[PDB]
Amino acid sequence: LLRRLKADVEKQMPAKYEHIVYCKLSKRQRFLYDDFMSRAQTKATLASG
Amino acid sequence: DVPVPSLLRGNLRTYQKQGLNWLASLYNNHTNGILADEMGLGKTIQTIS
Ligand SMILES: Nc1ncnc2c1ncn2[C@@H]1O[C@H](COP(=O)(O)OP(=O)(O)O)[C@@H](O)[C@H]1O
Ligand SMILES: [Mg+2]
Repeated sequence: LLRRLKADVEKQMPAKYEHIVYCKLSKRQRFLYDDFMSRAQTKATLASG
Repeated sequence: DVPVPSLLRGNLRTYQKQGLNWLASLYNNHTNGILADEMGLGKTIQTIS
């Protein structure tokens, strides 16, 4: 094996930042989500299938 | 580590030199290994070297 990381190249690499974005589902999107969930309930969701 | 700077008009960093030093022994001992270096460090440069 041969492995290296960015800590060896650190002190010069610009920092990296992670951001989480929350987006509310649309009204029609919510309706479609609920309709598909109900249909899968009629399909038993195939969870154990 | 006994590198030949011929045909190496480009510049390679110190950790790149360490990587090629490790890689040379693999060929010298007729062994094959995995170069699992972190991406973005110049692995293609190591292969060219
Ligand atoms: N010594 C160097 N001088 C200039 N550029 C370099 C050097 N080493 C690496 N690079 C740049 O970093 C990139 C490394 O890409 P490559 O080695 O193909 O895969 P990885 O990004 O996984 O190392 C190259 O596109 C190259 O332009
Ligand atoms: Mg590469």
